[PDB]
Parts: sequence; C-alpha cells; structure tokens
Amino acid sequence: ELVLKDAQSALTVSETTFGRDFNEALVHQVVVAYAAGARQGTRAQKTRAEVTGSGKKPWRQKGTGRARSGSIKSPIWRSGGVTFAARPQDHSQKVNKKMYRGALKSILSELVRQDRLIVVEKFSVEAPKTKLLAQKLKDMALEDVLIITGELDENLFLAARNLHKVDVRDATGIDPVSLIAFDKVVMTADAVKQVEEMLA
Amino acid sequence: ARVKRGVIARARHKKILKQAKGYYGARSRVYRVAFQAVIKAGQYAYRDRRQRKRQFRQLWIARINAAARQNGISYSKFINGLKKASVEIDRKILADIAVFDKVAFTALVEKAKAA
Amino acid sequence: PKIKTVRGAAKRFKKTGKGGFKHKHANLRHILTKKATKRKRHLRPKAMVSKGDLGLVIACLPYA
Amino acid sequence: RLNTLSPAEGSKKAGKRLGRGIGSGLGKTGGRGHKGQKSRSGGGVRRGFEGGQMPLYRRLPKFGFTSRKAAITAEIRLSDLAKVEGGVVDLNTLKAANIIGIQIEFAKVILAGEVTTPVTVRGLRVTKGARAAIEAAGGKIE
RNA sequence: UAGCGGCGAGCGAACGGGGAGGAGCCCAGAGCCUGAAUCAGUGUGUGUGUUAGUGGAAGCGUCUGGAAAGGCGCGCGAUACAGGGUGACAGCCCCGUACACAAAAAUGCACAUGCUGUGAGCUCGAUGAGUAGGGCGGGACACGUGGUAUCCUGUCUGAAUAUGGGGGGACCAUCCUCCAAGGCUAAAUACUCCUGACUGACCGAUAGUGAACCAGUACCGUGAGGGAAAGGCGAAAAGAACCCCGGCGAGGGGAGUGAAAAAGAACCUGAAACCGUGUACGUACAAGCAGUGGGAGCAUGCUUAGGCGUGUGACUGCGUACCUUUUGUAUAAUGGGUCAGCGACUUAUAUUCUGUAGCAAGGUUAACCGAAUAGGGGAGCCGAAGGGAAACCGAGUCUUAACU
Ligand SMILES: [K+]
Ligand SMILES: [K+]
Ligand SMILES: [Mg+2]
Ligand SMILES: [Mg+2]
Ligand SMILES: [Mg+2]
Ligand SMILES: [Mg+2]
Ligand SMILES: [Mg+2]
Ligand SMILES: [Mg+2]
Ligand SMILES: [Mg+2]
Ligand SMILES: [Mg+2]
Ligand SMILES: [Mg+2]
Ligand SMILES: [Mg+2]
Ligand SMILES: [Mg+2]
Ligand SMILES: [Mg+2]
Ligand SMILES: [Mg+2]
Ligand SMILES: [Mg+2]
Ligand SMILES: [Mg+2]
Ligand SMILES: [Mg+2]
Ligand SMILES: [Mg+2]
Ligand SMILES: [Mg+2]
Ligand SMILES: [Mg+2]
Ligand SMILES: [Mg+2]
Ligand SMILES: [Mg+2]
Ligand SMILES: [Mg+2]
Ligand SMILES: [Mg+2]
Ligand SMILES: [Mg+2]
Ligand SMILES: [Mg+2]
Ligand SMILES: [Mg+2]
Ligand SMILES: [Mg+2]
Ligand SMILES: [Mg+2]
Ligand SMILES: [Mg+2]
Ligand SMILES: [Mg+2]
Ligand SMILES: [Mg+2]
Ligand SMILES: [Mg+2]
Ligand SMILES: [Mg+2]
Ligand SMILES: [Mg+2]
Ligand SMILES: [Mg+2]
Ligand SMILES: [Mg+2]
Ligand SMILES: [Mg+2]
Ligand SMILES: [Mg+2]
Ligand SMILES: [Mg+2]
Ligand SMILES: [Mg+2]
Ligand SMILES: [Mg+2]
Ligand SMILES: [Mg+2]
Ligand SMILES: [Mg+2]
Ligand SMILES: [Mg+2]
Ligand SMILES: [Mg+2]
Ligand SMILES: [Mg+2]
Ligand SMILES: [Mg+2]
Ligand SMILES: [Mg+2]
Ligand SMILES: [Mg+2]
Ligand SMILES: [Mg+2]
Ligand SMILES: [Mg+2]
Ligand SMILES: [Mg+2]
Ligand SMILES: [Mg+2]
Ligand SMILES: [Mg+2]
Repeated sequence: ELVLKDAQSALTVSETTFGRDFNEALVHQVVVAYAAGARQGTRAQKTRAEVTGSGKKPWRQKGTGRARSGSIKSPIWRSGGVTFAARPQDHSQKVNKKMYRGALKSILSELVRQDRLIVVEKFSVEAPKTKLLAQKLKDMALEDVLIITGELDENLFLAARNLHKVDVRDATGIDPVSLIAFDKVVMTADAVKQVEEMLA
Repeated sequence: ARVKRGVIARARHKKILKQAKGYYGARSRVYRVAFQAVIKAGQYAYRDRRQRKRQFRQLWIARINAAARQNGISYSKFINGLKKASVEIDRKILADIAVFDKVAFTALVEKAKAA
Repeated sequence: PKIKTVRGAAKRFKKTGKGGFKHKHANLRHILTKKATKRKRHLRPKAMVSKGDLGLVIACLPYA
Repeated sequence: RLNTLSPAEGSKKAGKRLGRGIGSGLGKTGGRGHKGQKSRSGGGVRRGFEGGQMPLYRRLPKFGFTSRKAAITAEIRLSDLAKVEGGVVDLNTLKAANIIGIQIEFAKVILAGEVTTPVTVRGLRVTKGARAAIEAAGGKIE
C-alpha cells in the first residue's frame, strides 16, 4: 500500500510490480540503449575514393629519389585521405520487450524505497499560468519533478514548458532515463492505475 | 569524434628530454636521439647496480690486503684466520677499520694469528 | 549480406544430431572389377567426417 | 541516480586494439606473424582451400537428391497436441494455432510427452507410440 | 533454400505469407433515345495557405574590476529560460522567442459554379495474321543447350479463329485455368543542381568542400587537364600629436592612447628544432655509441652552531646507437638531417564461439500502423526427435531376405 498526503486512503497497489528488487545491470543496459537510440549519427568524412583529386601518379615509380606514391588522395598525404571514413549510421540498438518492461519495473520499484515517488489525487492547475504552478509546488514542498498524469490536462502542460525543473508527461509516455534523471516524481492515482495496468 | 594529439605528445617528449637533461650535443636537445640515450642510460643504471656491489667488494679486499701486509700477513690467511675464530665482521667494515682505527686492526691480526 | 553456402559441399555432406557430418566414401564410382568385394562392401555405407578435417566443413557449409 | 549505474562484472570486455606500442602485448604486427599471405591486408584464403590439394568437399562424391515432398511435411510433437479446440485437431485447426507452417499438406503426430484431455484426431497420420498414448488419455482417432 | 555452375569460382529464384498501397476502363459498331454520370477549360467562392510584415512579456541596491550579465541581497515575468548579441557567464539592456495578427498585386490550391465543348441507360452482333507455332543462329529469364518449359527476336517459314485457341517447367491424355498478336492509367517507390527552417557523442584552419581569405584564383601544361599556399590587433582605431638619431629614408628610442603595446598592423596565445647574449664549473699529454657506477675538487642555498640539497664532473671500473630483416648485425646490410603537425586492424550486414543480462519448453519479432526510443504487428525464425539417397517409418530407424 501507499498512503496519500491529503486523504489517508488505502490504495491497494500491486506487490509484484512495485515491491521488487533492483537490477542494476538491466537498468544500466536499458538506460544506455535509450541514450544510444537518441543519437542521430549524421556525420561523414571522405576516403581517398570520394576526395576531389586526380588519379595521376604525381611522379614516376623509380628514377626520382623521392618515396614512391600513386595518389594525392592517399591518407598519408596532407589533404585527402582519412583511411577509415565513417558513414552515416544507425546507432540505435534492440532492447527486448521484457528487458525494457523489467527495467521500468525495477527503477519504478526503487522509487518507493528512495521515497522520490509522490502519489497524488486530482492534481490540476486552475488556468494556463506558470505563476500558479510555481507557487503550488511550495505548499506541496517539492522542486525538481517529473509530473505524470493519465488524464493529460492541457492547462498543466502549457504552463510547464518554460519551467525546466518541472517536466509534464502522459502516463503512456514514461521513459527509463526520464524516471531516473529527475529528483522527485509526481504521479496521479489514475496515472499509477494506467502504468500498473500497462506494465502488469 | 576527432582527437588532436598535440598536447599529449609534448607532454611525453618533455618527460624524456628532462631525463636526458645533461647529455652532450643532440642527446640532450633532440627527442629521437635523447630517447635512446635515456633508455641506454637505464640499461647501464640497471647493469651497474650489480657492478657497484662487486667494485666496492674488490676495493675493500684491496684495502684489507694492503693493511694486513703492513702487519705481515696476506689477505688469504687473514680471512681464514678470522673465519677459524668464528669472527663475523664483513669486508666493508674491515676496510674502514684498516683506514681508521689501526690499533683495532692490529688486534684483529693477532686474533687471526692464533689460528 | 548473408553468408553463401559452398553448394558443392552442401551436396556431399549431411548434418547429424550430435553435430557431425555424414559423407559417402570415395573409390566407388568406377574401376570396380579389380577392387575386391571386401573393399566394395566397406566403401558402401555412409561415414562420419574425421575431427581433423571438420573445421573446413563447418566453415564452407554453416547453415546446417 | 544515472551516474551511479554500472554494468555487470565481465559484461564489457574492452576489445583488442592493434598496433599501439609494445606494452600493449599485441603491437607491430597485430597478432598476425611475420610476412606471408596471412599477414597481408586482404590476406588469407577462401573457404575450403588446402593449398592446391583437391579439397575435402571435391575429393568426396556427392550423393542423394532433395525431395520436394519432404519440405511440405511436419513432425508434430504430442506435447503441442491439445492446444487448439477441445479435442478436434485435423490440419487447418492445427495450422490456425501456429504449431506448423502454412504450406504443409501432410503431417504426423509422434511421441513426446503428456496428454490430459481426450483428443479426437482425424484426417492426419499418427505414430504407433502416440496412438497408444492418445487412446490411453481417452480420445479416439478417426 | 530450390536450382544454375570448368557442378569450380561464383550466381541464385519462385510459389506462399505479412505490410505499404488500392481502381478502373476505352477502341476492331448498330436501336430507341439524346446533355442527365464523366471530365477538359473559362469566369466565379469560401476553409484558406505562399512571396512584404507588425506587435511581441519582465531589474535593481551593493562589492570586485578597465568594463558586470560575475560574486552578493531582495526581486520580478514565463502559452516567452529556443537562440543570438552587448567592454568577463543576461529570463528581465537590445534583437528575438513562443504567441496573436498580416497582402493592393502575383498567387499554390479545394469546393459551389454559368458553360464553345464531350455521350448516357438498354437491346442484337463482333472479340487485334505474315501473328501463334515451327527450322536455323543469337539473347533474356537464378536456369551457362542441358531431359529444358517460358518470353524477345536476325533468318527461313506458317496455323485454327469460341461445335475455337494459350498455360499448368521435355513430352502425352482427362480436369482446372485464362483469352495473345490493339490501347490508356493516378498512388505507394527513386532522386536533390536547387529556396527555407531544425538538429548533430560531425570538423574547427596540415581538419572540414580543392576553396572560412575576391579559388577553381595564382601558377603549371599546345590541349584535354592539373591545381596551390594564404584565418584571428583591441571592448572600441582610441592605428601612435610632438621631440630624438637617421639619407626631408628603413628602423629604432622616448612621450602619448589603452586595462595591457615583449596587444604597434609580422599585430591573441607563442611550443620545438635552429641561432644568440651573459653567469657557474669543466676544457690545449689526451683516444673510441660520449653514457653509466664510483668520485675528489669547485661553485652555491637552508636551518644550525652540525648536517643536507642543486650545478659542474678532473680522474677512474664497465660499456660496439635505434629500427627493420634475419640461422645470425657495432656491422662496412635496410631506413631515418632535425623539429612540429598529419599518417596504418575500420565500418555494415550475416554467421559461429566466450562472457554477460533477460525470459524459459519455450525464446523472439521484421517490415509496418502508431499523441512514435511506448504499445500493437509473431508474417517469420530458432528450438523442443531423429534415421534414411528418398518414399517412408519414428524412441527409434537405416543397412539387410532377417539381424544374437
Ligand atoms: K521583447
Ligand atoms: K491487323
Ligand atoms: Mg636519395
Ligand atoms: Mg631526403
Ligand atoms: Mg580533407
Ligand atoms: Mg582515419
Ligand atoms: Mg609523462
Ligand atoms: Mg546421412
Ligand atoms: Mg570413416
Ligand atoms: Mg590482451
Ligand atoms: Mg595480449
Ligand atoms: Mg608478444
Ligand atoms: Mg615487417
Ligand atoms: Mg619467413
Ligand atoms: Mg605467416
Ligand atoms: Mg595440382
Ligand atoms: Mg506461422
Ligand atoms: Mg550476375
Ligand atoms: Mg518588431
Ligand atoms: Mg550585478
Ligand atoms: Mg541577477
Ligand atoms: Mg576577457
Ligand atoms: Mg493574406
Ligand atoms: Mg487578390
Ligand atoms: Mg483478342
Ligand atoms: Mg516464334
Ligand atoms: Mg519449342
Ligand atoms: Mg547467363
Ligand atoms: Mg507447354
Ligand atoms: Mg506461347
Ligand atoms: Mg506438368
Ligand atoms: Mg492486352
Ligand atoms: Mg506517375
Ligand atoms: Mg508516384
Ligand atoms: Mg550532442
Ligand atoms: Mg573539437
Ligand atoms: Mg584547409
Ligand atoms: Mg595555417
Ligand atoms: Mg591555430
Ligand atoms: Mg577583434
Ligand atoms: Mg637621399
Ligand atoms: Mg608582457
Ligand atoms: Mg610571425
Ligand atoms: Mg580575446
Ligand atoms: Mg604575439
Ligand atoms: Mg650557437
Ligand atoms: Mg692538462
Ligand atoms: Mg678518438
Ligand atoms: Mg679524439
Ligand atoms: Mg672498457
Ligand atoms: Mg654482438
Ligand atoms: Mg647502419
Ligand atoms: Mg662507420
Ligand atoms: Mg628499414
Ligand atoms: Mg639514409
Ligand atoms: Mg527429421
């Protein structure tokens, strides 16, 4: 169970999803994979093929005392080369469904022991204004947060773009690195119901 | 990502040239030449940690052999005389007592005379 | 791309349950009247490839 | 806490990087000897080349022929028998449960392990050891 | 994989299944009846968007410094802390940014839409000849003439024409299938010379385009063509008034600007090789990879009233460079004048093996749809049973007439 901060109602939350042991390797793998998937990998040099130069042997093989060459595009010359020029490549990697789910379960289970996870009832701002949202965190006594809601109110989102230490999401769009990065986490009783039912 | 390797080279060259600091000609100044000199210096430094122990041991024996023949005995008999009376004093010290306390060195030659 | 099989090897070998490859013996196509029967009988049944020359077979036909 | 996460012991293995000094162990010839075809870039030899000797896969004679009928027949394992519809498992209903491939007209039930419910098989080949089991469970074939 | 193949090297399908995507019709013509579906243009409507745009929130008192955004204390806006500037790091000084509104004309469009112009429903009847096929020679199909189907043909030929003809991988006979020798046709797909945004575990002047600089320039070549090098003063030119030496010079020295002129146009920093000037010691009877171990002297600093450190190194034991290649190198075998910079086991996809994590008689998805690094999508793959050339049998089976 998890008692609320303005009700004291017995929320029968599942034990198999939230009462778990931490698995650092899996979490690390998923959090690395998520970062590696964020790469766009747009980059290119040009090998001796793609360099703009003549084929011509600059000087003949023998006769001259100089060191045998056959290109002004060869990597050992100033201008033109880069032996192993990288191409634009897809750095993202496969993560197994159950690995990913298991990692989210494992990190979401740890927040109950850390007490970073704050479960709440009907959480919604009155109007799209940061002045209200900024002030209402002082009463609740928080600061660096990840607000997660099932019923995604536009009022709450609109007035939390420019606020940086706050990040609003939908319960559908929870992430591995997102849950780990932010100090506190805020979840609505509907949102935890949706996440519980989603992860299972 | 590209790595310029200008900071690190001079770091590892300056380490070596600072060891060669003192050597004649290019061996001090020039890296290519210094590097060899620094290594050969190491080889010799290792090689002569062993020879240091030999040279001094010759040098002592010489002093003792000289100091004994003043009192009228050859080293070979002097050592055998000391060893036969179960005397445990090494060369290093005998060479010191040879130079310094000759009244004490005299008594060792008598101590050895018995055997 | 995918590894291509050395097809000539695929026809001359066959993968077994343990992992080895059965093959047909040589010296039994022609010039048989001079060969004794006792040879011709022993060159008939299929034979397992020796462990010495297995690494060649594993490489040239990897897919089964 | 993001920076606190570390992998399992023996998970990451560093990897060999060649040609990087003496202390590296490998370095000057990246673990590939002195000279010869194997040391050269793009070196080595094609698969199954014993140096001009007629390779094992040519000195041995080819045999047999690949049957077309063998590709369109399946070996149904008795453990995956009662996973369809009560006890009716002809062919198309067995195919619907993704136990055997699509283009497979003929199929055969062999012995493997465990029957509980009675299963009536029909329009399908069955093995004598299986037929003893399927009848011992209860279900009658055809 | 099946096949093809000096059956070598290699090449390598289709059926069938997931998706993306969807769409169908005219001519080889006659009746009643005809502008009604259909498009192809003209004017014409709003939903509108494109080439000028405009507005566009909120900061100060102190300390340090040449200069404040900095440290320091209370603030204050945020549907705007994307980003860029300003005399050091700016949410609030300025440009902007979201965000809300823009067009006289040129328009890119999609629906009403009058309309030179175009033809519906429905009868009866037709359904593409030097063609299909064949002989010869080539080619295309994964298929190299092979037992070789099928399409295209250069050459030589030649049908039947819906009580009819093609295909089903030599070929033949019943069944299934379609209708060649006449035509059109959007979308999914490829591509970026090009005009805008926006992002980079992309580069930062030997890199990145050959080209950050008036570069495809100089220069080279008869020509095709080849083809360089060359970035940064400062916050701001405030780019040094005037004296001095000097050839009414070059260059310098004072004065003066500036925070700083060993920031003065060669102008941030300013390494190394290289060449210098002083200071200390050594060096003109001494042989050689020039060091190393010992080592007096001499020159010098500290605390103590005696010990330590740095520099030099007389004399003396040992001591024939480094790399490569080699049975073996001081070799008189190779390579290097030196310094600084760049310069060599990479990437993608398959595959096996080891580790490691997940889950386990199960494991896993590809493309793709997707408020999208979630979740759907198990098409498929791999495994859970093999044996046999194969039919086939299967905890066995193959061999064999049959196996102790
Ligand atoms: K403004
Ligand atoms: K005609
Ligand atoms: Mg020369
Ligand atoms: Mg030269
Ligand atoms: Mg380049
Ligand atoms: Mg490179
Ligand atoms: Mg160092
Ligand atoms: Mg076999
Ligand atoms: Mg055998
Ligand atoms: Mg190693
Ligand atoms: Mg090693
Ligand atoms: Mg080694
Ligand atoms: Mg070599
Ligand atoms: Mg050799
Ligand atoms: Mg070799
Ligand atoms: Mg031969
Ligand atoms: Mg299936
Ligand atoms: Mg080809
Ligand atoms: Mg404006
Ligand atoms: Mg201030
Ligand atoms: Mg401030
Ligand atoms: Mg500054
Ligand atoms: Mg307008
Ligand atoms: Mg207008
Ligand atoms: Mg026709
Ligand atoms: Mg024809
Ligand atoms: Mg024919
Ligand atoms: Mg061909
Ligand atoms: Mg036919
Ligand atoms: Mg035909
Ligand atoms: Mg047929
Ligand atoms: Mg047609
Ligand atoms: Mg088109
Ligand atoms: Mg298209
Ligand atoms: Mg980045
Ligand atoms: Mg960089
Ligand atoms: Mg350049
Ligand atoms: Mg430059
Ligand atoms: Mg520079
Ligand atoms: Mg400037
Ligand atoms: Mg004059
Ligand atoms: Mg200065
Ligand atoms: Mg200069
Ligand atoms: Mg500056
Ligand atoms: Mg300068
Ligand atoms: Mg000089
Ligand atoms: Mg002298
Ligand atoms: Mg000499
Ligand atoms: Mg001399
Ligand atoms: Mg000597
Ligand atoms: Mg020697
Ligand atoms: Mg030499
Ligand atoms: Mg010489
Ligand atoms: Mg060499
Ligand atoms: Mg030379
Ligand atoms: Mg089998």
